[PDB]
Amino acid sequence: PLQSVQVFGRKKTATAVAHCKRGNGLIKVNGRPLEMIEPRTLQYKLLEPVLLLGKERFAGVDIRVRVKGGGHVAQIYAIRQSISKALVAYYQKYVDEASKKEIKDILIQYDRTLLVADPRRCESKKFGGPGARARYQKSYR
Amino acid sequence: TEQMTLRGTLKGHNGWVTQIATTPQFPDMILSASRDKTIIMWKLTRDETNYGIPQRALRGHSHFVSDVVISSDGQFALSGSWDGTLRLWDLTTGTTTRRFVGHTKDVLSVAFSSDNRQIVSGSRDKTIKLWNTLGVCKYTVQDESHSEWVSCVRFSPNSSNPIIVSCGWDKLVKVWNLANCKLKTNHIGHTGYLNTVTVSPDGSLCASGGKDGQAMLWDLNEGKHLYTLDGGDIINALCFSPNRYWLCAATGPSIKIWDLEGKIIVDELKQEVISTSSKAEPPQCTSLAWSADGQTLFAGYTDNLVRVWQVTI
Amino acid sequence: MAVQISKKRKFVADGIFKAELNEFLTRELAEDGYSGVEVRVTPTRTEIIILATRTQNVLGEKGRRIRELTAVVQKRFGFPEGSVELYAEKVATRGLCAIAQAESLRYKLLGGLAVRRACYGVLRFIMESGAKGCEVVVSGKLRGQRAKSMKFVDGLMIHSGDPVNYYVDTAVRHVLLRQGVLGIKVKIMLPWDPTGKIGPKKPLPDHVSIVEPKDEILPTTPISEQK
Amino acid sequence: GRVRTKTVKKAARVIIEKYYTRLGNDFHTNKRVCEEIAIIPSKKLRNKIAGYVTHLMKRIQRGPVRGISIKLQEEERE
Amino acid sequence: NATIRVTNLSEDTRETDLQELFRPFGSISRIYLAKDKTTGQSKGFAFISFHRREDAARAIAGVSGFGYDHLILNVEW
Amino acid sequence: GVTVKDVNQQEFVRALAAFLKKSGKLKVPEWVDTVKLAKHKELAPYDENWFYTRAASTARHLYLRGGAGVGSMTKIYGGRQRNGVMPSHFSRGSKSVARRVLQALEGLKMVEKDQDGGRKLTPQGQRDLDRIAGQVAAANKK
Amino acid sequence: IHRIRITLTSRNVKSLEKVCADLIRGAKEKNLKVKGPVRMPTKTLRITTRKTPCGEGSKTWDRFQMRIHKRLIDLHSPSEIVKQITSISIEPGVEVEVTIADA
RNA sequence: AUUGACGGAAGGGCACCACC
RNA sequence: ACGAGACUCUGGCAUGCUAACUAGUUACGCGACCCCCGAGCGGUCGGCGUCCCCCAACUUCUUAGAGGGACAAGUGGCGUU
Ligand SMILES: [Mg+2]
Ligand SMILES: [Mg+2]
Ligand SMILES: [Mg+2]
Ligand SMILES: [Mg+2]
Ligand SMILES: [Mg+2]
Repeated sequence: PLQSVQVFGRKKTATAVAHCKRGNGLIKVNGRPLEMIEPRTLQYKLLEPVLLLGKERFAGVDIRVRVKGGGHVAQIYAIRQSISKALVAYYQKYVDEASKKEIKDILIQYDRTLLVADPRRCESKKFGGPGARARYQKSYR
Repeated sequence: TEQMTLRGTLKGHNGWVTQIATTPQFPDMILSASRDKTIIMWKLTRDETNYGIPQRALRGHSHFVSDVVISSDGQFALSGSWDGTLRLWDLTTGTTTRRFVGHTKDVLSVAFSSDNRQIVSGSRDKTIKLWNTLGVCKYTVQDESHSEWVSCVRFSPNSSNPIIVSCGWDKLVKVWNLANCKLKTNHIGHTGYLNTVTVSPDGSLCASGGKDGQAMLWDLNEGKHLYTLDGGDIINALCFSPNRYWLCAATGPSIKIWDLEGKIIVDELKQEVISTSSKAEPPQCTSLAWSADGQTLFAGYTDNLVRVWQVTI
Repeated sequence: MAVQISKKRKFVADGIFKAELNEFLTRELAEDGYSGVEVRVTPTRTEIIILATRTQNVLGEKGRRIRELTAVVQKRFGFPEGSVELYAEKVATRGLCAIAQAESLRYKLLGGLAVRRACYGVLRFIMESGAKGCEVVVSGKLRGQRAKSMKFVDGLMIHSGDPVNYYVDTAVRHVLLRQGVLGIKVKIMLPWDPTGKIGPKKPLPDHVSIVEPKDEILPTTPISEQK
Repeated sequence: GRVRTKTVKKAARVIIEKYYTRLGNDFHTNKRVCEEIAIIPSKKLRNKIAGYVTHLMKRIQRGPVRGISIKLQEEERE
Repeated sequence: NATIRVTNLSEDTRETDLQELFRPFGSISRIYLAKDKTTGQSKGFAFISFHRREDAARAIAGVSGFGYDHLILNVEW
Repeated sequence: GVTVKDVNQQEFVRALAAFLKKSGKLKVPEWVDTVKLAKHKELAPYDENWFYTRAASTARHLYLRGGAGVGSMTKIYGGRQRNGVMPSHFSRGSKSVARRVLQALEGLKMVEKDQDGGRKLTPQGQRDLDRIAGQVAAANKK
Repeated sequence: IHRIRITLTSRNVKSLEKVCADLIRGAKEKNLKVKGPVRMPTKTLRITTRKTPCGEGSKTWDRFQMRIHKRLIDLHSPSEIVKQITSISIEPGVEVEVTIADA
């Protein structure tokens, strides 16, 4: 009865932890449904795991995500990655490894970032200019 | 007429295959330890598409897994790793129960007793230490131990004189008396580091091999030296055979099977020719395992494969 | 109690106390070979350990000067009376101490001695005291009324990286003279020694040291002893 | 840049000349040997030295490289 | 050979105080106070032989530091 | 069963505002037509019935993350201030609008005073918001 | 019997961790329920100044900083036993603060 | 005859404080 | 030999270790609200509690220590191999 896994997903400073347990096909992010997360321009990014894997692969689990940190777009990329990694880890630990291989191949073939985190972070500003690489305007004469 | 054939491979690894283990209770399941930090429990679906399928992975350690062994009942596995720990896996759940944490440096090999009451390990910190099935380090031998690493430590499945055979990188094979954990016989023959040591199923013989490319047979009743056989390259693993009077060895990229009655090579299993450009060495066989019926040879390799050699008649 | 202060302000205030005490002792015990100070907190007393070369003048005449130093430290920093004891201790090796050698060169210059014989004497003492290398730079009005800088080097001297924070100790001092002020930079490169107080413990980070192999007489024919 | 400096190359060469009998063409076992037998103060230098040791042992097999003197000269009876 | 080199000694220090100081570790054999010639006080050195090489080997780590008479004294073989 | 989280908040706020305006029990201050909702606005709200919408919005903002006060309420409704030729900065909302809104809600028996400090939602406020959420979710699927 | 909390603060990790190790080992030897080292977020105090004493150059800056590390240890034992758990060779850059279940 | 610097000399290399 | 590199700090990884009411998660109990036919191992909760020591465990997220990890290491091609 303890069939549950907690897996995370990070995009820049955002970090979404998806909890996946045995259940009947429910996905909710911060208590809200998956089709009500605010940047509704990028709704298909959130729907991409469920649209690649179908519904029957999700119809035996209860997924509940909790996202914290980062901005809006970084939060939904974290949500994406956490949902995919959570389903992959649940499949690996609780049904079989062939099924994990099949769904991991589908997701990785579509987009690597559903299971591998993007390692880019902001650079440090330096004391010559407004940002990391730019410099203040230099004047002659 | 009794040569072997290549019956298929077992893909699904992401590193060298450092050790393979079987059990007489479940003839449809083998364990393979690797350098992708995971152990794979296989299911032998002997069909045309694939000989085997990865059934369940075990993902405990944080470095390469360097040994693995299945208990007598075929329910609990025991693994050692380069992170310096041992783990006692429960196969049904796929999760670990006990974690042995005494060893400072990388644990090269692990072994089980015949009755699985006490276990032993060996490591790169030049110590051989016993444990029990509960998790506490019982006795760590330090007097007259190996001057270099220990690379293979095994028990001896035989009632009379229960002993612990070991070998390491100081070119020495030491026979330990298990009742008092004292040294009993020291073998000095080898002229290169020893990568493996094995004991015969009938508890009469022992074998040893390594860098020098030669395999030496030592009697375990009187500590003598019967003879010595010569393999082409570095002996990465040795493995006796239960049913037949054969000794198999993984010499470089090929596998030599020495008979032990006429002392001739019955077969020299070679992999097929790939990478036809003569610019790179073939993958080297790293581990050997025999099924309980003795009709199947599982061979680990360096191209992340596990090949299955089936004996014919 | 009523006085409570944030850890940031407390650590900065402790550092400022140590800096001011070290500056005061540097001005007061200059010609006594003062090298450093170490404040040790004990339950009953506060021990200020003064590192000096000539600790008998630091101690004074029958303890008079150390009592005066204790009194001024207590009266300036507001310690409770009798809660601060000043002990003096001799620095182990004087050659591997850039502060002591800079002070020695300073007082050699204060007395009538030429700058070149003084620098060469100090450099020779540092090199004879086990140092891997030393650099003495004296800058000022040395020849006439147009300043220049004379440097004197002997041995190894690293400059860049993190090892220059534990393999090199420097000291800058001034020498007031009739015609101007002279600047004295002394930097010494300590020798490596494991489990010692002479210098650093950890080796230089780009000094690989292969251990010599043991003589390996090989075997001819297998033999085994049944002990 | 990936160009190994003189410290890495010279250390690798001395390690080979003194411990040729314990090195294969395996970066990880070479790394463990070089961390047992040498006193390397860091982990990046250890890895670079073990990498050049592996790359050189993959050349020892295909003829004597200029710069390394070992017992392999004796077996060249010809 | 029970060699003890006490250093950083005081001017007040005489043979008796060193005696009473190393007396809780046992008995002594030979005190040597490196007095100044033609002037009655120490030059900062003391050579002690404790009649046994073991209790002196205990006292070196005992009387180290210790701040005696406002002078931290360094003891050595 | 539907709850406030399981529905589009932007339409739930309009539904709750229409509910509040329907039941004539919300108290409106006399200066509603003459004030900007913060010092960083430029004009007055374009919607005549802005008070009901603001009351509904803060009722929703007290259903989730309850336990708030006028300070946090003016940091919720604060925005960006354009300072002429100087750069822009975040500026908080007006405190009197927030206090009048919370007191009006308290008069409606929906909002009450928290124990530690601040304001939260009575069981009646929970019931009313959940019933309104049920209504908008039902009217979405037709 | 109280809930005694020892807070250790230092500017270097080595001596701080070794004093923590000594305290934990001494407390484990005398059979105490020791809630082990809690590590609070290190405080980085940063001051960025101009390098030059005058006001001429290329406008380069100097970034000094100082880290402060904090550790906690929770003992459940009488006072006189903690009075011998502590007072064993505290390193110089470490500062302890016993809180005996009350301010 | 040598070392430096310079040539409104002659060849190579480098740099978004140079260009494309 | 100095400088470069190495070095130090920092960024990215660890479902492996060490731990945490001055960080949490997950279960369990209580409470509020919604549907309902009678509904529920139902849903929401930054509501409360399990710090009166079990009358709950644990470290995934958070923190920060120790280690590990990357080396042009592996496979092709060029290059005086
Ligand atoms: Mg910018
Ligand atoms: Mg350098
Ligand atoms: Mg550098
Ligand atoms: Mg706002
Ligand atoms: Mg341009």
